[PDB]
Amino acid sequence: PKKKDVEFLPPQLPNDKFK
Amino acid sequence: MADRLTQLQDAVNSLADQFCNAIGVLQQANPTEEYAQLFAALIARTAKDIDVLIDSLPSEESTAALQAASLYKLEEENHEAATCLEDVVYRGDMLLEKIQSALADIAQSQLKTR
Amino acid sequence: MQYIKEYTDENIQEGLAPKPPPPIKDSYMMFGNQFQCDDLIIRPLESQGIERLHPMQFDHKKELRKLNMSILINFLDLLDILIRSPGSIKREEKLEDLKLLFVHVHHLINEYRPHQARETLRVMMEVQKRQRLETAERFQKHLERVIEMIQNCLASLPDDL
Amino acid sequence: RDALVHARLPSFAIPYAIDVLTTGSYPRLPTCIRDKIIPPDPITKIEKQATLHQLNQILRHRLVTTDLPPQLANLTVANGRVKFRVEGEFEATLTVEVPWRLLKLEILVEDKELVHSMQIDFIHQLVQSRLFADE
Amino acid sequence: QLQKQLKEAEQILATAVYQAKEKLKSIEKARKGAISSEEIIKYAHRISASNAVCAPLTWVPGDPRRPYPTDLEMRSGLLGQMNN
Amino acid sequence: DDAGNRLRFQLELEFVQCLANPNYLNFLAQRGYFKDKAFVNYLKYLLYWKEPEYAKYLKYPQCLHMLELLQYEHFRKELVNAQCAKFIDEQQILHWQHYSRKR
Amino acid sequence: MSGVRAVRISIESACEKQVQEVGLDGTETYLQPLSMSQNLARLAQRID
Amino acid sequence: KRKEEPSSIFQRQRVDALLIDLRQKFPPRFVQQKS
Repeated sequence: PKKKDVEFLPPQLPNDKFK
Repeated sequence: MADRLTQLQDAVNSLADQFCNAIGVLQQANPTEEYAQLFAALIARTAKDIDVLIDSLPSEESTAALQAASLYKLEEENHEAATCLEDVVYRGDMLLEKIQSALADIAQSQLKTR
Repeated sequence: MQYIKEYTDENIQEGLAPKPPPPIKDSYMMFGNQFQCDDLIIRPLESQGIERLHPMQFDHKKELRKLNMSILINFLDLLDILIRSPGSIKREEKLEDLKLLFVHVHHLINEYRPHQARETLRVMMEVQKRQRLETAERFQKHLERVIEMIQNCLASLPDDL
Repeated sequence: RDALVHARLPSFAIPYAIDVLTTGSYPRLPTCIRDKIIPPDPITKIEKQATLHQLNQILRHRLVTTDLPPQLANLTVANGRVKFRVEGEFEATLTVEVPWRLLKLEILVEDKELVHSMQIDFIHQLVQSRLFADE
Repeated sequence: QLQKQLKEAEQILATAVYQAKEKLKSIEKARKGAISSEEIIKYAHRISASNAVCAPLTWVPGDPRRPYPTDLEMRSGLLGQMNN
Repeated sequence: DDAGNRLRFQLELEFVQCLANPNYLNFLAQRGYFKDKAFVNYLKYLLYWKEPEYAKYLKYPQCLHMLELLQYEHFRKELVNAQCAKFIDEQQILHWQHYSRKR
Repeated sequence: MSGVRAVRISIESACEKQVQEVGLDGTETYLQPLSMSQNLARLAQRID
Repeated sequence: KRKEEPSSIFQRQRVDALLIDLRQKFPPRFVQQKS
């Protein structure tokens, strides 16, 4: 029993490149 | 097992039980009959132990020197049998390794040729 | 706390502080509950140290007869003390002598039991080794028969095909 | 009935005697205290290298048994692991009725403009499903 | 046919290799540590009479055995009271 | 001649058997039993009391087993609590029936 | 004694079925099921 | 020594859009068996 959902958000690659 | 130690411990326990029963009866009917039956059983056990130590059980003579030699001969025979089995096992392991190598070669050839 | 401060710290170092090779422990020591001195009996024989009653045979029947004779003597002494006068203390002496004789007989029995126990252990080990050798020989014969059958099947299949 | 210790037979204790004869430890007791609550290395310190032969044998047996896919000139099997495929950007994987491990390599690319990060594990998770589907 | 033969031969060889490894380990253990049974039996007879080493034949409710050697060695002996 | 044939039995067996008994298990993480660097190594370097060279006076068990497994800094970290040591002692006390079912 | 017949026998203790499963006041048993098939592959180490 | 540095790219980030094309062709199979 690892997960009972559908996940795509955890990656969430940030930008932190505001000019 | 069948050793003298078993009969010795049995006789010692019987003697201790007889001494305890005598001590209990000396400072005191189903009880009299039970004590008589216990004494008769202890006497029969002691007689059987004496008969075994006289005829069946080995006395202080006839030591285990011949038994030690027989045990050493059996250990040497078992070691020789184990060595032969290990040689046969090495032969079989080499044969199995060669068979596995041939099988893998055949599989790779069939894969590359397909 | 409660612990050795000087001795425990003096030997806590490298080099010669470690223990040397264990030599033959045949001198004064305090290992466990004994003095680390082998070949030392705990009780004497029946003919040395106390009155000599049990013979050199030390047979089970002989020990039983000696115990019965000692019990009969103790009973006679007790009857004489109870009937005539309590000024006789031979009963306690006879009981102590019987107890010492029984202790000597038990010590001799325990001393003789070591050889018999070693012989029984050796016979059991030989039987176990013979059973293991028989099982290994059966396994090797089965492996050889399987190899022979595999070879026969390979010869029969490739020829008829 | 109170000082018959001199008439008590000698206790043998064959098990404890045979244990204390040569095994200078406490094997005849519950030894799961410091073991079940600690990750000690039981075996296969460096001897595990010998198991590579049997691993490769099992891999070759499974390959011969299972219907292999198209060649693509990228099929290979050697020690350590089984190189699945190397054509183009194909990755390799192998195990370690029978389990099937993965995640030994990854995809490859060119014409940089660094490459994508390890977010590929998603597909690997699906691969894990494909490892457990066994179709 | 080759797979069946290889599986049978591999099972047989694994059993034989286990047996041979057991025999070799037993031989190595016998060659590494081995002494005469005389002293061992003497120590067993000297320490098995009383309740000094472990639980003797006189076992009763609440065995006085413990994970340590004994209790009299530390109450009055010089092993647990070397300095006091 | 004290380091040669006078300390291998006076302060080697007695001190090890005293510091390795389960009675003073929780009474040894203060003076140094296995946490100190020069303690466990010195104990391991003095394990010549249970090898095949001292098989004539084998009466006190758990001599080398402590320095082998307990002093390895693994069992010394845990099992120092009151409930865990008591549970271990209770589980080991039940193994005192090796003379009844030895067949 | 004093030079009795000695025998250089091998020390082979009993290793058939020891007390592996923890028991509670008797009525215990062994726990070794001889899982050699799984134990052949049990060194789950790191690939890289 | 590298557990917080997330190397962003955002040039080929289009790959994530392609990510939602595999489970649609074939989805993973739930196991519920953590052997």
